[PDB]
Order: sequence, then structure tokens, then C-alpha cells
Amino acid sequence: SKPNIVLIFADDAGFGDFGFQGSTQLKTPNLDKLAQSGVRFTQGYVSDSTSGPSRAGLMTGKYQQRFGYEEINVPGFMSGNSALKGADMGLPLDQKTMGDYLKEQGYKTAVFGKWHLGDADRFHPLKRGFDTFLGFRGGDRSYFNYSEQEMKNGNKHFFDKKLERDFGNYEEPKEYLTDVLGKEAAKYIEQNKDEPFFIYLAFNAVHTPLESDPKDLAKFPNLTGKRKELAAMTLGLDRASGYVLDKLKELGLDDNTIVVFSNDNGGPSDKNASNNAPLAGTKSNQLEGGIRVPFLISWPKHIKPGSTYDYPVSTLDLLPTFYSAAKGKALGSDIDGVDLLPYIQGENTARPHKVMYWKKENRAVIRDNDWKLIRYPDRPAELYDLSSDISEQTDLAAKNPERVKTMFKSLFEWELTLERPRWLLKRKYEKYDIDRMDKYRLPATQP
Amino acid sequence: SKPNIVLIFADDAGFGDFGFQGSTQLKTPNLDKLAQSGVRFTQGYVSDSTSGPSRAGLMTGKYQQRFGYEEINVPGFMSGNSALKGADMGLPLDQKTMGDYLKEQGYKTAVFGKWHLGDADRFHPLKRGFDTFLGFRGGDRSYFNYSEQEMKNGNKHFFDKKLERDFGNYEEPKEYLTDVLGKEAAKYIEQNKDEPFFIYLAFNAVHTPLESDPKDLAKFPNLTGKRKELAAMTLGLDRASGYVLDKLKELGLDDNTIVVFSNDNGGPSDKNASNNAPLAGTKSNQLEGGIRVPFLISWPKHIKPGSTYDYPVSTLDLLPTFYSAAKGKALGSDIDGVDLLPYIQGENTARPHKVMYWKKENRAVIRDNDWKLIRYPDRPAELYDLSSDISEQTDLAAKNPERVKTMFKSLFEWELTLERPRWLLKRKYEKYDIDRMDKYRLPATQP
Ligand SMILES: O=S(=O)(O)O[C@@H]1[C@H](O[C@H]2O[C@@H]3CO[C@@H]([C@H]3O)[C@H]2O)[C@@H](O)[C@H](O)O[C@@H]1CO
Ligand SMILES: O=S(=O)(O)O[C@@H]1[C@H](O[C@H]2O[C@@H]3CO[C@@H]([C@H]3O)[C@H]2O)[C@@H](O)[C@H](O)O[C@@H]1CO
Ligand SMILES: [Ca+2]
Ligand SMILES: [Ca+2]
Ligand SMILES: [Cl-]
Ligand SMILES: [Cl-]
Ligand SMILES: [Zn+2]
Ligand SMILES: [Zn+2]
Repeated sequence: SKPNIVLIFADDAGFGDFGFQGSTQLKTPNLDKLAQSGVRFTQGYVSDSTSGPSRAGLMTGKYQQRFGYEEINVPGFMSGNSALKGADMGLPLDQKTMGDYLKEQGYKTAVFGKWHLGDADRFHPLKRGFDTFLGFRGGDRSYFNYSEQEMKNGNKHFFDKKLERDFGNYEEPKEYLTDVLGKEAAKYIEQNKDEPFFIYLAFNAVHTPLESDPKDLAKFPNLTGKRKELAAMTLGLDRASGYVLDKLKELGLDDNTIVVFSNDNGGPSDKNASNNAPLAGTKSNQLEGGIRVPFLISWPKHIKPGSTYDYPVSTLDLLPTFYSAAKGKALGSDIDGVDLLPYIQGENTARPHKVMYWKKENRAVIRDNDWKLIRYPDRPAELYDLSSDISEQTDLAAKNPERVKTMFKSLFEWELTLERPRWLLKRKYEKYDIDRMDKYRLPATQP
Repeated sequence: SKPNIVLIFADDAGFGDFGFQGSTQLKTPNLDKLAQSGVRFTQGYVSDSTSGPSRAGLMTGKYQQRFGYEEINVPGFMSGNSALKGADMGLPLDQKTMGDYLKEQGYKTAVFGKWHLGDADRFHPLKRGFDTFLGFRGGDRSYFNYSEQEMKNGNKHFFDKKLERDFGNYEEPKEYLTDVLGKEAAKYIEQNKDEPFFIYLAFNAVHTPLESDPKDLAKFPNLTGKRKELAAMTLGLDRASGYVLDKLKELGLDDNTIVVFSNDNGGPSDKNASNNAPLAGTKSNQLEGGIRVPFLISWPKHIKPGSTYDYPVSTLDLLPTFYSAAKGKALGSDIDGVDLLPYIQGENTARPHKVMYWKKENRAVIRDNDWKLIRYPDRPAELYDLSSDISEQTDLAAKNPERVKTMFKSLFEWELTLERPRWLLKRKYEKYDIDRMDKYRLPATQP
């Protein structure tokens, strides 16, 4: 029978900020049990170090730069010269989503929480292969209800923060947003328990603003300031994930449900006190700390519990993995991801991806097996062996000049397959991205 | 007394394709006499290796990337994702031109020939500080008249090729276009001989298409194919320049006229058989062959004949040089060029520009004294000492790693002062630009 699919996708979480990732300071008991129920990927990657492009890759199974979704869509952050601004920045309409492909296979489809794939009506999830929505079009919002005064005083971009049911039915959350999203996902499972369903549960946790349930804050008496708020927000994320995992268990659906847990980008250590241990870097740089994310898959009928998979995988792999599981036999020729199940099961012992790519303007990465070439606008290209240097502290470029040259040529060959970007950030954000990378250049460690 | 100013600006000429630049094969007797009458710059630079951005720099005295004019405006070559296309690509209206500054000093101002600073009415020379125009809005056109059928049946961009008098009075050339432009400039001098005037004579010679006066072709029986056409087109450019220089001499105006001769970008050796000897590279790359140009200034009242100046200078310097000569005392604080006259006269013995910059997307150059750092998307950054290696054959990056790092940081610091581009080329043109660079990577020789 066609399995249910639940994709749980956090925002701005630290690589080290889960029990199953080695945290003793933060508590994620429900997600730790999910990790134990299935396979944990030690080298799971997003397709970009920021939210919008990462989600564009996830939703399409494609390198998002191929359709010009290169720089992040943040209304108010965009160049005065940007081709598209405000509500016009969105996943191009000619792209086929995860939702569209699973609808073709007879699935009920729903998205809860953060969309961030366009604010205009034409970009709405209910036009992009989702039957049901409760969430917000934009990129960040309060974990509590906005007052009438806050909504009346919002700038022209503020409307994308409003919580929305299906197509334009605006309704603020009645309790802590993380709990609302988890309970709504659980209600959807209950309502659709007799048919195949796909849920995209896109928490805004643990993105700013740093707002928590006071009862969650009170569980971390020894933490202070931003770190205390992150701990409480992480406990909330884990509890709300628990509502969904517990509903699957209670209804006897979890055996034939694919549950994925991942994260849209590396932790912004300066904004939400996220910790990417043992990685260097953060959100919005292409060090491991920005692009490597917590990544779990559970499917009890096909995946051994307590297992780990150690070759690189991508969120780009999730569309073809889901589509294959849904018995799909008409996958677009343009898909960059691969079906992971044969790799997870050990039927295919090769690497899912020999070569992987990242790009924002002049900043780009080509990875070939465990060699990682990083290109920058402001310093010579660096070469890392990730098999011996997870924290990217030992530059090998000078000692491997032929490999640097061949990897440079391969990177540019891939860049020639991309469209020009559809929108551009203000110039100042490139200084911020590089300065934050240099601030977090040393390996992070568990506290 | 305020001097007359005549700026003669060729298109796509080879660095070596003039008598005064060391050609024995090509004939430029009028421009050779101009060189002998004044100062020849051995290190004269444009602000970009392509027409539009080069002209935007020339016309403003500013790094054109500071107002987003980074990639060339060619209607039909632009990305489907480009912010501006067709007639909307043009010199931003908030920029003050050479024309505007000289109009403030009580000059009559005229442009003849190629404009290429925007096709829409609002970008027209008569809105940008020019009283008089005979030329074409766009980037290239036939040296002979278009028929009514050719003009009626052109694609939607073709109208920018039509020869135009002042504001929208269309009239095709009655003779070889190079002769028309030179004679019209000479008539303007005659009509305005009793008052200060500024003429911008922007020849389309020696840009494609390769069309010549048959009488000029017949002077080069020993040359064949594209090189024979270039020789004839170059003879025409030199003759038409002669009409202007001879009119100044005949009316007794040349003593107190500043005559400048330069070129919009390096020779496209693969298109018009231009030869950039002794330089490596071409049009649309940032090797010396793309950015270094023939550069002459004559002003008999102030500049010694037969002189050479060997420190780097820029077309960016021409606006402040002209404005100072016109007795201007209110130069904008935003000007990147300097007044060259004190440097030419030896009053200021320093370099006009210690640090110079070039940029198109990932391709950029920072020059510091005679050190040149070249950044590429597809190979490690290279370092040249131009004082010992004019042809950029000996990469010194490996032996000077501290200087590579410091120059990289300085380059990026300048990039942070720029706007994002206002329009973007189709991706395929970056492959063309890099492949042509590699084809002409060796030094050119006379041939
Ligand atoms: O998680 S998001 O990427 O969506 O967060 C963004 C924003 O973060 C960005 O800010 C600029 C643009 O790209 C880089 C940085 O240079 C990225 O970190 C975040 O600061 C803001 O609070 O929310 C938006 C989403 O709305
Ligand atoms: O001299 S021009 O640059 O104005 O000539 C251009 C064009 O040359 C360009 O073509 C693409 C875009 O940038 C590079 C190259 O990658 C530059 O060489 C030339 O081929 C064409 O014939 O005329 C246009 C101007 O209309
Ligand atoms: Ca995020
Ligand atoms: Ca040109
Ligand atoms: Cl951030
Ligand atoms: Cl060309
Ligand atoms: Zn005279
Ligand atoms: Zn004289």
C-alpha cells in the first residue's frame, strides 16, 4: 500500500541542538525516539544556507539556481535594482512541487506553518499542489497572536506574517504557534487516516523572534538570555513534533508512514544562540555549519531502527524518495535528487551524490567525494578533506593545485547550467554573511 | 579663455591597430599626427572591457558599477530574469553627464554617432546635457543606409539602429556612415566657431558589421578577408577624424581645443580581425587586451608635442579634466576620475590612480601600483607585475600569498560600495567571454 508521508522541517536549528545530535543542554525526547526508530544521516545537506532557496530546492527536487531562485526572498532586504520585489518573489509557476507529484499519486496534501515560496496569491500553497494550508506566506512571525494594533501598524510587507487557513481566511493562533501547527497536523492525520496523505509540517521554530511558552522557559532555570529562549523553543518544537508522531502511533499508521525530520539551514549562532557543534560556520555561509543539517528518516516497514547512514544526502533527494514510495513511474527528467531507499537498505553501496554544489553570487562550493572546494569574493579558494577535517580548519589548496584547478572548471561548468537570479539582496548583506562566517570560523563545541 | 573640447571615441579597435601604437600594416596618418601634436598615454584604461559600461563610466567620471551599470546593455542578449530589458536599459537618470557639466560652464554640446546609453526617449542625449545629436541610440548598425523595408521589418529592438537628428528626426546616411559622422562634427565646429563647444564624436568604426568604402578596400590589395575590411574601416575612421582635426586647424581653433582620442574597449580579435599587440586578451575580458586602449590628449596651449605619459590613467579622468579646463569650481564629491593636466605637466609627480578596479559579476581586477590581481569564476586568482610582464604570462600568486590576500580584501571592500546590477546578460555570454579570453591568452604580435 502507498505509505503516508510526514515531512517535519525546522527553521534555523543548530546542527548540535538535538539529543540525537549530541546535546545534553537541550531536550528533544520525541525527536530522539524518532531518530532511534529509523536512520540518522551524519552528512545530510540542504541546497542552500538560507530558508527560501533551501525550500525551493526541497519542494522541486532541483538545484533552485536552475530556475533563478539563488538569493533569499526577504521583502524589505532587496536591492532597489532587484528584478522582483515584495509579493512578486516566489517559486516560479512553471516548477512542479512535491505536492503536485503526490496529488498525481492520489494523496491528500497539506502544509502547516512557514511557506516562504512567494507572498502573491499565485504562489499560494493551494495553487502549488496542496489541498490544505494553515500557516503564513512569509519568512518569519511571532509565536503568539498579533494584536489588531500590531497588524494595523505593519509595513506593506507585514501581511505575509498573518496566520492563514486555506486561501485568504486569516485567523491568528489561539495559543503558542508551535503547539498550533503540531495539533493541526495531528487533526489532519485523524481526519484523513483511511487514505494516503502527505503533510509538510514547516515549523517557524526555532527562528527569531525568541518567544516561548513560560512553562517551557521554566524547564531551563540554569540557562540565561537567548540560549534559555532557544532551549524553550526547541522543547516546544519537540513537543509539537510529538503530537504528530503520537497520533500516527495511536491510529496504527506509523508502520507504513515515512517520517522525515530536517532543518532549512544551519543555525544563526549570533541571532538565536543556535550551536552547530562540531561544525564551523552558520546560516548564510557555505561552511558545513550552514549547509549540513540534522536529517532523520523513519519507515518501520523498510528502514531498520537505530541505524546511521554516513554518505552525503540532500533535501533534493526527498521528492524522488517520496515519489518512488508513492509508486510514481513518471518522474520529470529535470530532477537532481535520487531515491534514497536503495542506498538506506544497502541495495546500492555507492554514494547517492559523488558531486554536490552550492552557490550564492560569488560564494560557491563544489564537493567531489570528500573534497570540498570553497570559492569566496574576498580570499583565495580553500580546499578541505571532510573525511579528516569535519571542521574545515586545514586548507589543502596549496598542496593540491591540479585538483583545485579541475574542481574550479567543474564548478563553472555547473554554473553555466543555471539561470541568472530573479531577485537580488541589498549589497550590505554580503558583508554581514562573510563577517558572521569569520566570527564562527572555529569549530563549535557542545556546552 | 575656455577651451573647445573634442572627444573622439572609436569602437572595438585593436590596441596595436594604429600607426602611433606600432602598426606597419594599418594606416592612420591623421591620428598619428594627433599623437605627435600632444601626449600619448602608454597605460590608458577604459572602466570596462565592453561598450555600454565603458561609456557609462566615461560619461559620468564614476565607476559605473556604483549605479548598477555592470553588465552590457544589448537588447536581445538579456536574461529572461533581467530587471530591465530592451529600451528600459540606460544610464540612470539621477547621474550627471559630461554634457550636463559643460552646459553649466556655458558650452554648446553635441554628440555624433553611437550613444548606447539607453534606447527609451528619457535616455536620449538631448535629455542628458547635449544640445545636438546625429547618431543612433543603440550599440551597432550598418555603415550604409537601411531601406524602408529593412527599417519597417526589423525586430522590436531594431529601431535603436536608425540614424537620428536631434529628437526623433530619422534620416539614413547618404554616404559611408564614418564619413557622415566626421563631416557632421566638422559642420558643427564651423557653425559654433565663435563660442566654446564640446563634441563627443562616437564612431561606430571599427565595430561589425565589416562594411567599407570600396575605394578604401582597394588601398589594401595585400590583405585578405576580415583583416582587409578592418584596414579599410580603420582608414575611414582616420580620414573622418581628419575632417574634424583639419577644420580646427583651418579655423585657427586647435591651439585652444582639447582633442582626446580613445577607444571604448579592447579589440574583439575573433569578430573584426583587431590585433591588441603586444597585449594578451580582447574585448569582454579583463586581461590588458580588453581594458588598456589607445589614449591621446592634444592641447597646444598647455601640452608639449611628442610627449608620453607612462602612469595608468582612465577614461574616468576625462570628465574632471574637461570640467577643470572649462573653469568648473563645483565638481560633485562622487567623481572617481582626477584632473590629468597637473600630472601631464609634471606639477604632480604621483600616480593619478594608485588603485584601479574592474568588475563584471565574478570576474574582477584590482590593480595596486603595477600589481594586478585577476579573479575568475573558473580558476584560481592570478597575480601579475605589469612593470615586467605586460602580456600577463607569469603568474606570481603562489610566490606572493600575503599580497594576494591583502589585494583580495581591498577588491571586496570596493565591491561593497557598488549597487547590484540593473540588468543581466543571458548565462551563455560568460562562457563566450571566458573561451575568447583563453583563445587569446598568449601575447598578440604585430604582423
Ligand atoms: O530563515 S530566513 O533565511 O528566512 O531568515 C531571513 C533572514 O536571514 C537572512 O538575512 C540576510 C539575508 O540572507 C541572510 C542574511 O544576509 C539570511 O541570514 C533573517 O535575518 C530574518 O530575521 O528573517 C528572514 C526571513 O523572513
Ligand atoms: O561593442 S559592444 O559591446 O556594444 O558590442 C556588442 C556585442 O558584444 C558583446 O556581446 C556579448 C555581451 O558582452 C560581450 C559578449 O559576451 C560583448 O562582447 C557584439 O558582439 C555585438 O555585435 O554588438 C553589441 C552591441 O550592439
Ligand atoms: Ca531558516
Ligand atoms: Ca565596443
Ligand atoms: Cl539571520
Ligand atoms: Cl564581440
Ligand atoms: Zn592652429
Ligand atoms: Zn597651433
